[PDB]
Order: sequence, then structure tokens, then C-alpha cells
Amino acid sequence: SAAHKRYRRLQNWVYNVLERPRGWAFVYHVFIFLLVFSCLVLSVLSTIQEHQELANECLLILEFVMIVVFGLEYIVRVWSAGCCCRYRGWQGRFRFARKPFCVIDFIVFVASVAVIAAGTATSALRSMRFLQILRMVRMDRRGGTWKLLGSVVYAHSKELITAWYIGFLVLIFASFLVYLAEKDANSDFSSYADSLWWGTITLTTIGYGDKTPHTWLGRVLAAGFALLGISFFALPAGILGSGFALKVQEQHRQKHFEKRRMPAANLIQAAWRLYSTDMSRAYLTATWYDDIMPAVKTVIRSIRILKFLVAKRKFKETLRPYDVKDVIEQYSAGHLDMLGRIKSLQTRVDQIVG
Amino acid sequence: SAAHKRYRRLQNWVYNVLERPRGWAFVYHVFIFLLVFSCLVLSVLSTIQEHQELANECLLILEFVMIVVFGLEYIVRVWSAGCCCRYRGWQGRFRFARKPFCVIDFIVFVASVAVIAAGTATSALRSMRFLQILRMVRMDRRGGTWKLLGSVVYAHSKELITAWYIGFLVLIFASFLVYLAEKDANSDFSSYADSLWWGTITLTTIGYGDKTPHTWLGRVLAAGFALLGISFFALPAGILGSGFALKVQEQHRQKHFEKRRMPAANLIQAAWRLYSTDMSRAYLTATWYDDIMPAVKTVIRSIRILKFLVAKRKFKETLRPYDVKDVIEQYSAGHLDMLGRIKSLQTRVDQIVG
Amino acid sequence: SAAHKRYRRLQNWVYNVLERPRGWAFVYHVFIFLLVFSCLVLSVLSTIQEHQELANECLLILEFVMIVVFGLEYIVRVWSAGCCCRYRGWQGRFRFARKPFCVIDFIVFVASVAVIAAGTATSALRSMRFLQILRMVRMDRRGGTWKLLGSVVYAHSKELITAWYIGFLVLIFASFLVYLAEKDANSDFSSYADSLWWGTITLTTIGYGDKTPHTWLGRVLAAGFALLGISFFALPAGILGSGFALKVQEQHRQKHFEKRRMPAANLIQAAWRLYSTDMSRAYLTATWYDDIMPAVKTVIRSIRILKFLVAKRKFKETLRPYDVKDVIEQYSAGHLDMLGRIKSLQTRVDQIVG
Amino acid sequence: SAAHKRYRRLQNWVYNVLERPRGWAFVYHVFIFLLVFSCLVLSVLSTIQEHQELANECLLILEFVMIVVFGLEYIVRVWSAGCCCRYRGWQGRFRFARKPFCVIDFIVFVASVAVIAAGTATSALRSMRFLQILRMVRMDRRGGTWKLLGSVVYAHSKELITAWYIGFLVLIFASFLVYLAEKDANSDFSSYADSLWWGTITLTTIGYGDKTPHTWLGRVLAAGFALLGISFFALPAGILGSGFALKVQEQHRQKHFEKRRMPAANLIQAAWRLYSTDMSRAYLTATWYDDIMPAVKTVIRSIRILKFLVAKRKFKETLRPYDVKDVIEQYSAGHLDMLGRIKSLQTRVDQIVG
Amino acid sequence: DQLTEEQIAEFKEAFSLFDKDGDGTITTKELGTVMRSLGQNPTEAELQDMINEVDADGNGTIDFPEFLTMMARKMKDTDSEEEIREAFRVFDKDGNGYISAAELRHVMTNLGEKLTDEEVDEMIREADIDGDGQVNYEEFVQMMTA
Amino acid sequence: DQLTEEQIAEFKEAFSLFDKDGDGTITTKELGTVMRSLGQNPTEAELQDMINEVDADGNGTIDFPEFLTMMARKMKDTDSEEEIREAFRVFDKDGNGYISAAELRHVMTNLGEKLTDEEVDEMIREADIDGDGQVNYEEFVQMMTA
Amino acid sequence: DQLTEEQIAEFKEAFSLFDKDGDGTITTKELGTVMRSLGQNPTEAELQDMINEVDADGNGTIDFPEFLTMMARKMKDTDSEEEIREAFRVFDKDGNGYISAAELRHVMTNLGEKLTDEEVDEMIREADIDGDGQVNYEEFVQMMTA
Amino acid sequence: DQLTEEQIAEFKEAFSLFDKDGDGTITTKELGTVMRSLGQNPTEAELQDMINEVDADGNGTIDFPEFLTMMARKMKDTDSEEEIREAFRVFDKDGNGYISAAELRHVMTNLGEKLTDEEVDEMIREADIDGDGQVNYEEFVQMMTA
Ligand SMILES: [K+]
Ligand SMILES: [K+]
Ligand SMILES: [K+]
Ligand SMILES: [K+]
Repeated sequence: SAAHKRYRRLQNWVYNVLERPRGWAFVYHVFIFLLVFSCLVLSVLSTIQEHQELANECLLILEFVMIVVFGLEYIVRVWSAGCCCRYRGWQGRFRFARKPFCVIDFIVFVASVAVIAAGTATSALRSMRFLQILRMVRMDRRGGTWKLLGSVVYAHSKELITAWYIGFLVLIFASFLVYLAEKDANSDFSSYADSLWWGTITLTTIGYGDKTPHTWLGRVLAAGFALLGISFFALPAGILGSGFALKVQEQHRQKHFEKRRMPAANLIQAAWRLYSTDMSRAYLTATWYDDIMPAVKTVIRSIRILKFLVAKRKFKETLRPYDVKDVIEQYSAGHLDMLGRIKSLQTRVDQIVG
Repeated sequence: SAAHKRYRRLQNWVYNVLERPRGWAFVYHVFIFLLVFSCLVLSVLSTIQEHQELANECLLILEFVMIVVFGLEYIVRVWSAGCCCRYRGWQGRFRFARKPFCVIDFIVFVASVAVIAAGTATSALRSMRFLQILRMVRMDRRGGTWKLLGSVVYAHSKELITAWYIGFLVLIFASFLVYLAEKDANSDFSSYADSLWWGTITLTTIGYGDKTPHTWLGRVLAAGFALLGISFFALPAGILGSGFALKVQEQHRQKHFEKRRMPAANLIQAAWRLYSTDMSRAYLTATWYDDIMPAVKTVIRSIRILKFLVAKRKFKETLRPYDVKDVIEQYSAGHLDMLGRIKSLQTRVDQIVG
Repeated sequence: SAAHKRYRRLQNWVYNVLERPRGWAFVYHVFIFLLVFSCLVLSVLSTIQEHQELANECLLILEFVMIVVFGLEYIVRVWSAGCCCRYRGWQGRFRFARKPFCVIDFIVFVASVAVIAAGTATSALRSMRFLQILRMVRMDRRGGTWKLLGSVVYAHSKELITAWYIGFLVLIFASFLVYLAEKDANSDFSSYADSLWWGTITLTTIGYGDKTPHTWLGRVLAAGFALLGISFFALPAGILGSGFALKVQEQHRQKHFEKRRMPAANLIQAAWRLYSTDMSRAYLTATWYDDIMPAVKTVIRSIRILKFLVAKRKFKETLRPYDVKDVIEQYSAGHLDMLGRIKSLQTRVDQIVG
Repeated sequence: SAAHKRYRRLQNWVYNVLERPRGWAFVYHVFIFLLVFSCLVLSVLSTIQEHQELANECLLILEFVMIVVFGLEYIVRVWSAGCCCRYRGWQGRFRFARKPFCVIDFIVFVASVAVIAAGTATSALRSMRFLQILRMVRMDRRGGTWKLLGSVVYAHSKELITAWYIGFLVLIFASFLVYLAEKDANSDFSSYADSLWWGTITLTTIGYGDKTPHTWLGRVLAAGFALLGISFFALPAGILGSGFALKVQEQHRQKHFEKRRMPAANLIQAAWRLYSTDMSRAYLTATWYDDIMPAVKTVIRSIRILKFLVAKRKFKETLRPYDVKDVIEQYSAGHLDMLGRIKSLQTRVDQIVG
Repeated sequence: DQLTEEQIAEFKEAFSLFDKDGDGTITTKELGTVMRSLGQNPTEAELQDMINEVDADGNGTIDFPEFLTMMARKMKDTDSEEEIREAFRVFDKDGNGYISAAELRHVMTNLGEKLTDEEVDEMIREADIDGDGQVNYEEFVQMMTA
Repeated sequence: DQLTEEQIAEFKEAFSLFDKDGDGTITTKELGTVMRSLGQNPTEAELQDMINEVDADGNGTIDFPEFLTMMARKMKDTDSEEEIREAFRVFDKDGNGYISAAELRHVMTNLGEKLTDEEVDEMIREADIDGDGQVNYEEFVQMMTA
Repeated sequence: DQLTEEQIAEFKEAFSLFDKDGDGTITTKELGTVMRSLGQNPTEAELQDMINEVDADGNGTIDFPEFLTMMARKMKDTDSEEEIREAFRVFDKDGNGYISAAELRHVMTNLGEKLTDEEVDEMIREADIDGDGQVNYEEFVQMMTA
Repeated sequence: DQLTEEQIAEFKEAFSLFDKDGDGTITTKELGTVMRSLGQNPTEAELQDMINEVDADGNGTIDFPEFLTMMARKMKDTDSEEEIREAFRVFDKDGNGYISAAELRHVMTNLGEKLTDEEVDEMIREADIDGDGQVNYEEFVQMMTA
């Protein structure tokens, strides 16, 4: 079974580079990215009239190459997914193909294929081009980016709401005050909506320059209100950046602790000991050959099941973080044990000599 | 009393969703927000001449809907506020309506109603529209946003003052130096005030483009001074963002400690024990039936009052934070108790054997 | 001496509000600030031709008020400075007036006075107006702002140098690449200096708009290089802001420790005990009346001097910060003392019973 | 040998100021920087037609001065490098000149010299001017800046990828939505590529102003999407700045520990003791004069080698950081030793009295 | 509930059981002696804490004006009502002013100076428990502050 | 693998060895007594943990329905398969679902409740080891969960 | 206050009480012996700290030049005036250079090497207390540094 | 310095003093026994550390190939030269490759396994001290690595 085993190792290597990349395997996915992003750029350059022809001729070849590459990749992935015990046989392959991103990949591939086939309403054939960024969306596994962003945003809700609220009030007030000063002299500030547009464009520091104050009172007001409100309009980015960095540091800290350890190792042992109750040579003796008192071995198995369940729980718990008050707890345990030891000395001295 | 009790539970649910929302109840207030903000937008679009007619016709219906909604909400809130013991009866309702935000709500509602009634000086009727953002102001409970911002600003006063001071000096110097180089060649820099306007607009990185240096000496000076001063003009946002994030992290750690606990639980017990001195079956016996020696029960009550007062204090104290020097304090207590234990052994050995 | 003592208390109140303000006293200096800054603004508005007349007439009255206020303030400060023992008598007043900011104040006052007197080369009389910001410079006590900024900048030198270096390289490269693409089509990019000006104005996100890329290759290059380099041009502000906030947090934690305490209290005691060696009633007895054996009292004084010097050192040391390894040190001391106690028990058991 | 020793001290001073500067020696390299950077500026000003002549005449003299300075510096450095034992003799000098930055310096010097000599295709002679920034590149020792930046970027990969991904999605969506609203009314938004250019220039807050929305629907969409996405486009700078500052604080912390100490001191001692086995007067006695039992001294040396190897290891380990769990470890050691001490008392009491 | 003169005399008679010597003060000796006669066993530090709650002079004694103030006030003050209500709110995560009968029972018998079963039975009987089994503790606080 | 009635009766007979009094419950006394008769020496805290894993009533006992559920289920549930597989993954740094025979041997005999040499020899014999010496532990987990 | 030769001889006679052997040095033995004869009880670590304050040679002794310098200087130096004034400022929160008589009394008798009542009574008598009860401690520092 | 066969035989004769039984290995028993015969008193943990530095098999022994390698190498390797030079640099704050004779003397006799006065006297004599009193320790390191 050397050839079958080498084939299984090759299957596992392909599955690992395709589904769970680490280290060097990334050089594959990066390539795929450079194949998709480039394509997208060309489609944008196809919207310009002066550059439409060249963009179309380049896009044809690029998309044919992309079709071939992604069809081959889908086939190789569906084949290599068989290495896991969950997906084996044609039923296991069908079960693997039932995942949402896999059927999305199939949909996108067959849609692009049928589109180019019908090419042989081309406006719709060009509008179907935007479906390609889904091949970068699939890179985000279970939406980790959205979950990280949502967690950090929810942890800092009060600060963000405060910043946005104060900034909105400052914007309204500054727009009104500049409008009052610029209305008759400057035609840029015809209405209050014009002043609000100027104020928002100024306060985010975009500064288009289509609307500017011309009077000196308006300029002094704008300078003061900009000094006041630009800091409020830039606060959320700083808050979120500091939050992200603090979260990274706090996660890098816990890595050094390595607290979970021992529980995972003990769980495998309790599981093996339970399993071996029903197949070990330790039970294949005349003594154990069950006919007269079956319950004895059943009772021994029941005890191993209870210990297995204790080990599974202790193992699941290890994942949970632990406080820095453990040192106080060890002193409490250590002091109590020692104080009880001096008592046991005291009682024995009082027993013998009295 | 099942129906009265179900009615009281409904009252409490309404009061909780209206005054102390948590979890899903927010989906109500969000709606109110989307009802107010939208209205505000329309009023702004009523200041434009080309879009005035449509904005008015839309605003009429939107404001009628808003009137009905907020009148119903005021009535339901004033009714449901009766669940608390403080507000009960018509006197309790009047006491509830005496809060400042409640009378502000009444004022805004009746003002909008009377305005639309008089509509049936419309410039003033349109200017009264800005009173609607108070219904978002009321969402800030006791001005928590202003207090948080003020606390964090006051904690970092020195850094902010330093940044603003150095930035102001750099601005004055750069404006003067660019003015000297651009005066004769460029008509944008006619006076020193023009140069100061250019310098502020450049240093906050707004960059309108109405004033730019044309000579190469002015451009080199502007590049150098921008490199120098743009960092100073952006410092307050970073300082305040890092301060907010550090405050949030330092608040999360305190929650994990859960130090206050035990004191709140003991306070209820001392209060119940004191209260039950005057109604417990424990005192409804021939023995306690007070006629011959009343002081005995009074003395027992006086002791329970003193213990209640000790428990109330310990309970109030729990709110105060505690230092990380407690571990040293427990070692000091533990060592001292153990060292005293070895002394008590030593004295007894020296007593018996000598 | 009740009136002299009340007068001394008034002197001390004035000196405290003028030189060492705290709490409410700031409402004075703020006023002075609003008196100076306003004046400065008016002088700027005197540089505009259309607003020169009004600015001059307003500035005359404002500067007369300012002259009177600051002359009165100088007199009151020089008088109230007598409360301290260092400055007393006319010699002490002269010693107080020898400080650099005091003579700067005198110079500025007499210069403005003589200028307005000669007003009764007015270009120089208007150019002397910029000397007024020194009255805000004097508010920075011993240049605390410059020292704080320098400390925090020096602590982060490597990061700032890295950011500036990488940003400079990216700027040079992007300017060259955009210049190559825009030279023949766009007249904004006539030379490489033009491209460098465009590149710096783009990369700090000032965006004047006087120079923009017109070709699509230049636009793609500009978008990519902006995405790459704008983060580098904004790094110093974030670095310095996070550094300032971390410094503030680290200074807030030290205050909570309150470690210095006991040393300051003991120093006053050792100083009083030493001083009282030469005046206490404890030494005014027939026994101490020095004639037969003078050295005995001298030896007693020599011991108090040595203890005073020990207390002064321990007092100066308290200012120095302490590490978090003290807990290990107390365990080492506690364990060693206890282990020595069990040895002393062991030796006595072995002595008596053997 | 006093003169040779003074000469060696001068050599060491020159080598220290040139290769390993610290403290005041920096005032040298700063000068070199001001000599190179200035030159670079002039070359840029040589690209302008109006300022070409003056720039050339200034650059000639500046580059001659620079040639002389850097040739003298190369000679002095190659000479002073002889102070180290590694480089001594002409072979040692050749070995010192084999380092990559040294041969780069030689290349740059001889290239500029030969260029100016051939000056006595001048376009290439002017294009060789950009080789001067390598004399600032050489200041970065082994690329510490790139390594620091890469470390901090790699530690925060997830956050940066999340920010860039969400920002890209928001950019695509906002560009599409503004394009749909501005296509027919505004000629700035002719195609979707135009809208993408506007969107990127807006979202980084560069704000050129060449493209702006003219309709009010486009303006409302732009305001909302700017509020949403500007924070995402500014996140990486804040993340990296907070990371850098936290790294600086965490490195400044470990400096206070001074844990490595004792190991370095013991290593020198074990090395001296091993070395002295073969030359100490302690072994130059009739007793040690080796002829009858050589192995005894060899065995003594073998023991010193083993101890030297233990000391070298303990010394190398000190560089590695240590956890904060040491306090738990000392309590474990302290408790165990004390619990064993009470057992030894208990056994002796039970032995004598029983 | 104006404090009457007969009520003052009954407080005086209780005060005199502590201060049997007629010195006008209650120290830890007098307080702790009466308490232990009833079978209580406070510690010295508990007797100091109790006296310190009402000793404004800070000299470690309770005088009759301080004793009378404590006895007249009991828990009727607004500080007591607020703090007791804050203690219940520690155990009200919903924030609706309710606590379960079973949750009240757990906290009363498992934390702090635990109530006996009979004590906690009387406490749950006295609160007008709803049919669900939920207790409105803010009206429970007003009954103890009335 | 529907639980049959004869299988239930065999579980009942084992359950009755613990609950010899016929009270329908297993406490720490009954559990620990049977265990020590076989030469095991659990602690009291270990006997409480074991009972607590299956005691839904929380009164410190195991009744027959809880006993039968544990015996019928063994390790066949999906929670057991996942957690055991997660434990192996702690020691799979590559993330490829493999662990070396020698690394498995080190972990089994050096961590936790160490396996004896003979125990670990039987465990490595039972895993279909590859020729390299690498063990696919996810198929090892399915053999223990079957 | 030029140090005169008779003042030097009186310092020498005190120095010779410590150094009775004529060795020209004071160690912890000589210093501590004279101190305990007067009924003081310094520890060894306190005797080492005292000698270390004036021992420039670092060999654990005081010689006559070091002794004479300490005796001539007392507290008159500017370092002493500044540090003593800094110690008072620890207890001056207002920053006005004042401290209450009652606050000075609390700190002197409750912190550190507490002053006795009679010591602190003499100290408050010696400060020219104002009618309010506030002490200007900076003129108190100059009287001890004069 | 090619290792010759006579040099190998002299190492073998030293190795056989430890391994007197001819088993080809040195354990803590053999190593520590020879050491204590010379009047040394290593601890068991020090004997384990010493053997562990050269025990590649990890079985707690030194065999002759490991012994010969250690003896042939001494301190001549580049790792030894670098680490010894790094140890001196700990005490070179200037970074100029110099250390004062008096500073070397303080570190050698006051830290670690302190040198005796005579040991440190021989060490300072052996370094070619400059007239100032400064030692170039990098040439001191090459003399010990030659
Ligand atoms: K702009
Ligand atoms: K612009
Ligand atoms: K900007
Ligand atoms: K801008």
C-alpha cells in the first residue's frame, strides 16, 4: 500500500495548500489575487471611450486564461478534498460541494462560461464582469474582517457616538455662522444648504475649493471653527487604531501564558483508556472470559466513561482565559496548608507531654 | 388581582422600553432618530429655490406624522411612568412631568402644533423648524457625552496646550517667511493677513488652492514648514483618541475584578433583620409581650441599627476602586499570624520542659 | 500685630494669584490672554488697506487700556512679592526684579509707552506691535512645553526617523514616475521640480489642485503611490499622540502609589530635634549648665546631625521611582526570617532533649 | 611605548567617532548629512530652466568640496580601522575594505571623480548626481529601519488587511452610487473610471477639486460615504503609530529589570580560571612538575572546561526575556522547602519521644 | 413622625442599660458587654466599627444625642432607601426593577451573613410576590423605609 | 444502534452494584466504595467531579436514567469527536492533520496521567501508522468515536 | 561665621570621646558605644547609614576632617534649607506656603518618628503662629537654617 | 593545531580516571567522585548541568568522543570568543572597547564567583595595561582564545 499512501500524502498536500494555507502556500493565493485584480482594472478601462478597443482585446485573452485556471482549480480542489474522512466517495464529494462558497464558485464559473459562449445584449455580458471580486470575497474565511471590525466598534461605541455628536453640532453651528457672514457678499453661499456643503467639505479637510469665504469676518470664523472641529472629525480613526493595536498587544500577551496545555493531553489519554476497555489484550484472558458476572467489566467501563467526561470538560474550560489573582489563591492554599501543619504539630506535642 | 398585576407588568415593560432601554428596545429609539434626522434634511432642502416646492409638500405630511407620533409617545410615557412608586396618582404624574426634558418635549410639541395651526409671517413658521434636533439632544442622558469629553480633555491639558502653542508659533513664522518671498511676484500674497490665511489653510491640510506660492524659494519654504508643522496641527486628535482607548481598556479591567459583590448582599440582610425586629413571629410570644422591661427589645433593636449602618457604609465603599498592593497586605497578615503561631509553640515548649 | 498680619495675608493672596495660580485664580490669567490675543488680531486687521482706519482707532484705545492694566499689574506684583522671606526690603525687591521675565516685562511696558509717546517713522511704531505675544510666552513657566515635547520626541527618535526616511524615498520615486508619464501631455509637469512640488503637495494630502495628472497612466500611478505614501506622511502625528497619552497614563498610575510619604514627615522631625538641642527647656537645667564637660552635649548634638543627614537623604530618595519586584523582596525577607525561626526551635529542642 | 600607546588611543578615538558614534560624535555625521542633502537640493534646482546657470556654478564648487571631504574621510577611516585586532596589517586593511558599504563608498567616490574628470554626454554626467543619497543610505546600519517597520507591520497584519479591505469595498460602492447620480448632469463623471478617480481622491481627503458633485443627491451621497469611509482610509496610520509607541514602552520596561547581569561577570571568571590552568604560578612548583602522572592536571583542566561551558550557556540565555510567573515559582520553592522543614521537625520529635 | 418626649424617655432607658455607670457615654466595653449577655459574640474590631458609625466626636464613644439620632432615624432616611435599592440593583441584570423569588432566595442564603431558611421564608412571604415568581424590590425597599 | 431492552437490563445490573441498597441513586459513597474495592484510590473531590458530570438534578447523585444515558452514549456523540480532535490539533503545528509517532509517544508518556510503555505501545499499534512514522489522528478519532 | 580655632578644639574634644583609642577614626563600634552609654539603642544598619553619610573614603569610618565639616555645617547649607522646605510643601496642598497648626500637630505626632506631646508643644510655641492658626513654614525653615 | 594521536592518548588517560570501570561513559557519580577527591564540592544539579553541556545522546553521560571534542576545543572556538567579548561589553558603557583596571578589579572580586585578590592580581598583570589604567579587553579575549 505504498503507492496508495503516497497518493494520499499528495492529496493532503494539495488540500492543505488550497484550503488551509500557511507559510509559503500563500504565494499561490497571491497569484490568484494578481489574476483577479488585474482583470478588474481592465474592465474599468473598458468604460473609457478612447481606450475601449484595446481593453476589450486584452480582456478576452485574460478572461479565457482565467476561465481555464479557475475550472482546473475547482476540479483539483473537489478531488483533493477527499483526503478528509468526512468527504469520501461520491457522496462525500457531493457533501463537500454543498458548502456555500463552493456553489458560489461553481455559479460564477458557469456564468462566465455561458456568457462568453453567448458572446460567440452584450451590455449585460459586460455588466456580468463585476462578479469577479467574489473570488476575493471568498478569501475572507467566515467573514473574520467584519467580525473583528464589529467587535472593536462595539467595544468603543460611547466614544464614537460622542465624537460624531459633538462634530455634528459644531458643523451645524459653524455653517450657520459662516452663512450669516457670507450671504450678501459671496454668491457661493446662496442658501443654508450651500453653507452646509461648504462646512462638511471643510471640516473633513477635503477642501475642494469650489466654495470659499471671501470676507474677513467669514475667514476668521472659518479659521476658529476649523481649529475647533477638525479634531472632532478625525477622532474615530485614532480611537479605532489605538483600539486595534491594544487588542493585538493583549492577544500577543496571552500567547506567552500557554495555560490550556495539560487538559488536551489528558483528554486523549482518558479517551484511549476508555476505548481500550473493549479491545485491549488486558481483557483477553480466561479470567475476563463475562459469562458468570458480566457487571464487573461493565462497572469498570462506567468509571472510565465518567473520567472521560471529566477530562473533556477540563479540556473545554482551558480555552477560557484566567485572571492574575491566582497568586493570591496559591498563597491562600499554601498558608492554610502550613497553618494546619503547625496545628498538627501543636496537638501531638500536647498529646505526648501535655 | 391577576388583571391588575398583568396591567402593572405591561406598564413596567412600556416604562422600561421608553426610559431605560437595553438590548432590543433600541430599535424603537433608532426609528425615532430616523424620523427626526430625515425631517431635518428636508428642511435644508427647502432652502434651495429649485427644490422648495417639493420639499414643502413632503415636509407637511412628514411633520403631521411626526406630530401624531410624538403626541402619542408623550401620552404613553406619562401614563407608563406610574409604575414607579415615586410617581403615582395625579400628584405623582405632575411630579413626573416636572422634569426639564419632559417640559421641553411638551413645549416643542405644543409649539409645532400651534405653528401649523397658525399656518392654516411664515418665515418664522419655517425658522421654528430647527427646534427638532432637541429630540436628539434629549437622547443624551444628563449630558454624558460632554462629561466624558471634558474629563478626557482635562486629563490631557498640558499636551494639548503644548501642541497648540508650538503649532501657533510655527504658523506665524512660516506665514511671515513665505510672505517675504512671495510679496512682489505673487498677487495672492498682497498683505500679511493673506499670508496668514494661506498658512492656516495649508497647515491644517485643507488646501483650498485659492492661494499658492509661485516662486521656487516660496515653494521650498512651504514644503519644509509643512513637513514641520502638519504633525503639530494633527497632534490633538491622536492624543485624544489614544486617551479614549486607554480609558476604555482601563474600564474593562475593573469589570473583570468584580470586587464590590459581598457588601451589597450583606446590606439587604442587615436591613431585613432590622425591619423584622418589629414584625417577626420571633417576637410574637408571651415572653416578648414589653410591659415589664421594654428596654430589652429596644436595646436589641439599637444593636441591629448599628450593624445596619456598618453594612451600608461597607456597601458604599465597594464602589471605590482598590490598588494592586493587596497581595503585599495579605502576605504581611499571613506572615504575622504564622510568626505569632511559632512564638506560641516556642512559649509552650519553654513552659513544659523549660 | 493683627493689622500687620492681615496685611501679610493679603500680600500672600495676591502673590499666590499672580505667580502660582491654581483653581479659580486662572480666571485672571485667561482674562489677560483675551486682552492680548484680541490686540494681536486687530494689528493683523491693520495690514489690510480697506480696514486700516477702523483698526487703528480701535487699537489706540485697546493699547491705552492695555498699558494701564499691565503697569498696574507690574506694580502690584513687585509689591506683593515681598511676602516671601527671600525678597524683603528694597534690596529684596531689587532681587525680585532681577529675574529675566520681570525685566522683559519692564522692557515691553516701557517700550510700548515710549512708542506711543513718540507717536504724539510710524512704520517702526507699528512693527513694535508684535512684541505683545511675549506676554503669552511668559505664561510658559521655564519652558515646560518645549521640554515635554523634546522628551517625547527624543524617546521616539528611531520611529520618526524611519517614517521620514521611507516617506522621502517614496516621494522621490513617485514624483519621478509621474513626471515620466506626464511630461509631454501635461504642461503642469514641465520639469522634475514641478513634479516634486506636485508630489509633496499630494502626499501630505494638501491637494491645492494647481497641478494634476491628466493622462490615465499618471492617474493610476498617482492613486497607487498615494495609497502607499499617505500613511507614511501621517505616521509622526499618530506616534507622538500615542506617546503623549501613554506618558499621561504612566504618570497618573505613579500618583496613586503615594510612595514618598513617611520620609518628608521624618525629615522635619529630625530637623526640629537637631534645632532644639540648642534652645530646648530640656537643656536649661542646673545639670546642663557645660562648664566642666562641654563635650557631652557636643557629642549629643553630633549624633542628631548624623541622624538629620540620614533623614534628608531618605527624603530626597523617595522622589525616585520604585520597581514591582518589591513583592519578591518581601517574600525573600519573610521566608528567610521564618526559616531562621524554625532553625532556632530546632536548636533548642536538640539542646534540651538531644 | 608611550608614544605608540598614545597613537593607538588616537586611532581608537577616530574609529569610535567614525563607526560607532554616541553622544557628541553625532555632530560629525549631522554635518555630513547637511553636506549631502544640500547638494541634492541644488541638483533639483538644476532641472529648472530659469535657475539652471546659478545651480550649475554652485554645484561645481559644492561637489569639489564634497569630493575632497569624502576622499579624506575614506582614507582616515581605512587607516583608523586598524585599532581592532581583526584588521591589522595590509591584509587586515584589505579585509576591512571588503565590506559592502566600504566598496560602495569607493565606487561612488571614484565614479564622481571620473565623471568630473571627463567633464574637463553631459546628460549622463548630470544623471549620475542621484548616487549621492547612498551616503545617507549607509547611515542605516544593517537596515534597522526596514526591519523595525517590517516587524511592526507583520505583528498587525490582520488589522491592516481588514482596514484596507473594508475601505476598498466602501470606495467601490460610493464611486458607483455617485456615478449613477452625476452621469447626465455633470461632465466630470463621464465614465466609471472618472468616478473611481474622484472617489479615491475624496476618500484619502486629498481633495484636488478637479471633480466635484454638482447635484444635491450626489452631494448627500458623497457626504454620507465620506463620513463612512474616511475613518477606514486613515486607520493604518493610527494602528501603526500605537503599535510603535507600545513597542517603545515595552522595551523601556525591560531596561529597568536589568536581569542579565551576574551571568556576564561569571563567564569572564570561568574563562580566566580555565586560561590560567596553563600559565598560573599556582602550577609552577616542583609538585606540579607532569612527568609521573600527567592525567591529574588534565582532569583538573577538563573540569574547568565543563564549568566554562556552563557559564557560557547561562550567559547567552540572559539575553532571552523572562515571564512574570517567577513570583509563583519562588512561592512554590519557598513553600516546598518550609513544608519539608516542618516534616524534619515532626520526624525528630517522633524519633526521640515517640 | 415628630419625635415625642415619651419616645425620648424610652430611648434614654435603653441607653442607660449600656451606660450603667451614668457616665453619659457608651464605649466598646459597655456595648460589647450588653451584646455578649444576650449571647452575641462581636469582635473588638466589630464593636469599634459600630461605635464609629455614630461617633462624631471621634473619641470612641456614643453619647445620648448620637444614640437618640440613630434610634429616631432607623432606616427612614433617603440615603438608606437609595443604598438598599442600589444593593438590589446589583442583582437585577434586566434593569426592570425585578428579581426572581428563587434568585432572591439564593443570594440571601448563600452570600454574606446568610439568612437561615426560616428567615428567608419570612422575607419572601412579606414581599407581595407576583404569580410568575418575580419580586418588585423597589416597593420592598419602601416597606423597610417607612 | 438503537438501545435494546436487554442492553438496558445489563446497565441496570451494573447500576445495582453501585446502589446496593436499592435507593435508585449513586452518591460519592457508593461510587467510591466500588472503585476502591477494585484497588482505585479517587479523592473525594474527584468523586464529586465525576458525579457532577451527569447529575442534572444537582443534588450530588446519579440516578438510573442519567446512568443509562452515559452508558449508551460512551464517546459516540459529536461533542466528543470534536473535542478529542481539538486535543490532537494542539500538538499539530503544521495544521495538516498529522502527528509523528514519536511525538505522540512523547506526549502520551510525559504529560498528564501518563500512559505506561505498554499502554502507549498498544495505542501506536492500533493507529495505522504510515511508513514515514506519521499518524493521521482524525481517523484515529473516528475509531474511538464509532 | 568663620570657623575659629577654639571651635575646632571643642569639636576635637567631642571627636575624642568617640575615638578614645586615638586612632583618628570613628567606626560603628565607637559611635554605637557612646550612643548606647547615653541610653540610645541604634541598630547596626542605623550606625552604618549614619557613618556612610559623611564617609567619603567609603571605608566605614569617620575621620576628624569629615567630623569637623559636619559639625561646622549643621543645617546651615542651602541643600538643607531646600529639602526641609520641600518636606513641608508635601503637606501644603494650597501651595500658599502655609500649614495649619492642627495639621502640623497631626503630622508631627502621628507619622514617622513621632514627636511627643511636649516636643510638639515646644515646636508650635516656637513658630510665630498667626491668629487664625496657620503657620508660615518657610520662615520656620529659615529659623532652623540660620 | 591538528589533533595528534599522542594528544588523543593523553585525553584517553584522563578520561579513564573518571571512568575507572572501563564502561566508556562518565556519569555524575564518576565526575563528582573525582572532583570531591580533589576537595571540590559540586552539587548534584551542578554535576548534571556540566554533563548536559556535552551530552548529545541526552542520556546523562559523557562518552570519549564528546570528552575528546571538549578537550581539543577548549575556548578556541568562535562562539567562545564572541560570548566572552560580549560579557566584557556589558561593562563597557563608552563602547570604545576599553575597561578601567579598577573597574575590572571591582567586577572580578565583587560579582559572581568572585576572584580572590591573588587571582585578580594575576589577571591584571597579564593584560598589557595602558599607562592611564585602561584595559583593551578585545585583545585580552584573543589571548584566552588562541
Ligand atoms: K484640497
Ligand atoms: K483643492
Ligand atoms: K487632508
Ligand atoms: K485636502
